[PDB]
Amino acid sequence: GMPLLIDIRKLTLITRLIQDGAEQVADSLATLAGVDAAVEIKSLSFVQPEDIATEMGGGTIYSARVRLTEPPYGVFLMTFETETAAEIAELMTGSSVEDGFTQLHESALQEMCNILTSGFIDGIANTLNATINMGTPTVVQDDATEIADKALSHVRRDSLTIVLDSLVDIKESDVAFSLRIFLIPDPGSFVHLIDQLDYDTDRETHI
Amino acid sequence: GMPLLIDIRKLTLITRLIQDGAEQVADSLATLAGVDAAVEIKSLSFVQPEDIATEMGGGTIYSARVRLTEPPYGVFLMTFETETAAEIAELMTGSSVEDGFTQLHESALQEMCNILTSGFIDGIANTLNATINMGTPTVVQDDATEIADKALSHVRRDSLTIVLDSLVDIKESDVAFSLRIFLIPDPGSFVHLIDQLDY
Ligand SMILES: [Ca+2]
Ligand SMILES: [Ca+2]
Ligand SMILES: [Ca+2]
Repeated sequence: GMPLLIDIRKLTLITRLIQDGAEQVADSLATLAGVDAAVEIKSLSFVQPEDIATEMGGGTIYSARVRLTEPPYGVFLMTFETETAAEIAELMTGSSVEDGFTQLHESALQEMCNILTSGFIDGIANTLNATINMGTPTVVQDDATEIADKALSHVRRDSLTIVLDSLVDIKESDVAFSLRIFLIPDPGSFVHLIDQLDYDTDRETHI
Repeated sequence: GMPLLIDIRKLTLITRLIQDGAEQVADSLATLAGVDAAVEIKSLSFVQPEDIATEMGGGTIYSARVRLTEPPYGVFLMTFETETAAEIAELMTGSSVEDGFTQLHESALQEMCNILTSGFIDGIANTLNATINMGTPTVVQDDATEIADKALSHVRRDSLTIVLDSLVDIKESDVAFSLRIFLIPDPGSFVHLIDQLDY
């Protein structure tokens, strides 16, 4: 394949979709996890897929990847560092990680990734009035290089990568989660998706 | 209207250009102000010109703006809080604003806005091999609505606004300025320059 050219004025829709994703993340956190939070998500940068290792942080990173099996295809990678992993695990289990991460804790990390990821993708799907099916998440806990190596398996190298920084700020609490999200859609399918939203939005001038 | 087309893959060049802006701000702060700082881009977003007031936040804020009369044309607007303006003035003059934000402080802020603005614009311009002829930025303290209405005069409602959150973090110091930057290039002019760009 699909064409890769887009009108530059339509890039505002990327920002609109990201905010729609953040709003649904907040809604999912309340519905599924009983967590009441402000969720701020912002585009940090646009990078090439192979550059993602340098964008993650420097120790042991937790990551969950899903493949999109409907437009815009490609992959979606959620990552976070140890401080955030601890906050998630403690909040979602009512137990301390002081003595090491138990299975209750690791399972909470995986499920929290599923709530955050499906919330974000569902937000976008809602705005587009279309489903965006997601594959089974694959979890990798390791250094950046290894995460990137696994995450870029079967991914078009000339894709645009959108790097998002997200803060999940729990209300009436000092708990916060810091996440770094990598959107790696097929670039042609992504162009077409943005064009579709632009068409639907232009048509509101017919109402 | 003619389509103004960008290769979706070259959005990476927008990130790179903004980083060249940041780097030049940091070098110019050292050369022209004797201030040693890291200039970091916290976010890079896309909004319609009509929505910039909402990205500014409420009450009275400070703004530095300039309109280019050369390619890529358009408008550069920087907004920051009253408190940030005081921190800039104090860093530059070495005197607190607790006895007033004086004319000295105003001059020092102007000089800082001069450095930040030209640093950013010229960093981007050098990479794009564009030379830019422009006035010193107009610095004003006012409500976001007034600032937005002034910056948006002679700007097309369908242009792309690139909004950046930047942090100027002074080395060996806990002083840091949060600045929000709005770039509203002439979109025609901007797509032509991106289409010709490779590193
Ligand atoms: Ca809180
Ligand atoms: Ca349109
Ligand atoms: Ca510092």
